[PDB]
Formats: sequence, structure tokens, C-alpha cells
Amino acid sequence: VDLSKHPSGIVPTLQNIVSTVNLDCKLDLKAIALQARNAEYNPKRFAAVIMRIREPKTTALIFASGKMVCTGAKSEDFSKMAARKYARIVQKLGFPAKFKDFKIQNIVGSCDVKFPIRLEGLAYSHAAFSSYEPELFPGLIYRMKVPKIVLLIFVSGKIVITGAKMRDETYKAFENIYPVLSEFRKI
DNA sequence: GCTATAAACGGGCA
DNA sequence: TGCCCCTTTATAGC
Repeated sequence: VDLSKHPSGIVPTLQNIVSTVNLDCKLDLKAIALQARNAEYNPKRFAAVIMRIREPKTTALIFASGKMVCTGAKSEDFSKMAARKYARIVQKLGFPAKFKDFKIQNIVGSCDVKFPIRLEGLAYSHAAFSSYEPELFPGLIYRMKVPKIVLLIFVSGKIVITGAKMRDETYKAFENIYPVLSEFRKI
């Protein structure tokens, strides 16, 4: 439990990685769809072949421009590992795929701070950043500015941390908010 | 299922 | 440029 990087003693667990990659060749989406079993394609709803693999369980959206977005992994390494497996698939189906400019694009994390949270008290004294309409959505949307991270804060004490590009942004965001959430420990 | 968040992609409207 | 979609993921109330 590394105290320096996380004085709270709680580390958020990563829940979803969104990465993209440039295969750098033009693809026949219809041919890929016919020859692949794990690939769906309806171009009149969405211009991407949706491919899914089980290990690591991820979903790829592959486009005729040769751009691919990989989604569903729970680590950046698993995102790159999955993105490679997709690129080898299209290679074996007869396309000169490359692996150019792989970039994590969005990381989703979550954790628990163990204590219930008085949401109405935080939505008031942090009205500049908070948006809390419980009849619409039971969590309050907290828009942190440095780092530019959105937090979903719930009464139970569970929080969602989104919008980060690097996991250190997720870790830094959680602990800019933890001493805040401590002031609103519900009785 | 709906409601809420972020991101990339291609694509509709303006 | 803006608006709206598009997939995924945690969270949670109806």
C-alpha cells in the first residue's frame, strides 16, 4: 500500500481502457465481416465492423480507413495486447495491416472510500464543479479541472473516475477528491 | 431498459 | 465548429 503516491491507502482499480491504432491500409469491411465469425457489421447503423475476442475480453471497432479503436480491457498492457491480436486477425484474412500510433485514449477507474457520502452537502459547497439532480441520475457529476477528470460520486461511497489518459491522472484525481469526501461523511 | 460520465472512430443534421 | 449517434465500463434509482 504505497503511501507516497496514495496517502489515502486506497488505489482505484482500472475498469476500462479505450485505445486506438492505425493499421495503415484500406479494408473491405464487408469481406472481413463474411470471413470472420466474431464480427458483426450493419453499415446502415454504424460504419464499423464490430469484432469481439474473449481473452482478453475486448471489442474492436474496425473501419474502412484502417483505423481501429479497442475497448473493454482493464489494463493498458491488455489493451495493446488485444489490439495486436486484432491486427493479426485482419492480416491473416488477407490485408497488409500495420501497427502505427497506438495510443491509450481514455481510462476508466473506480474505488470505494468505505464511508457513505452526504451528496447534497457536497453539491452545495462545491456547486461550481458539481451537478446533482437525483431524480434524473442518483450520482453527482463532479468536474475536476486539474487534472481534467470527471468523477461520478454516489451516496454509497463508490466513485467512478473517467476521462484520464494516464493512470496517474486517475490516481491524482481520486486523492484531490478524497479529503473533500471526508468532509461529507454521512452520519 | 431508461437516466449519467469520458474517449476514439465514421456519419447523420445544421 | 455545434448538435445527435456510434462501444465499452464502473456506478445506482425506477
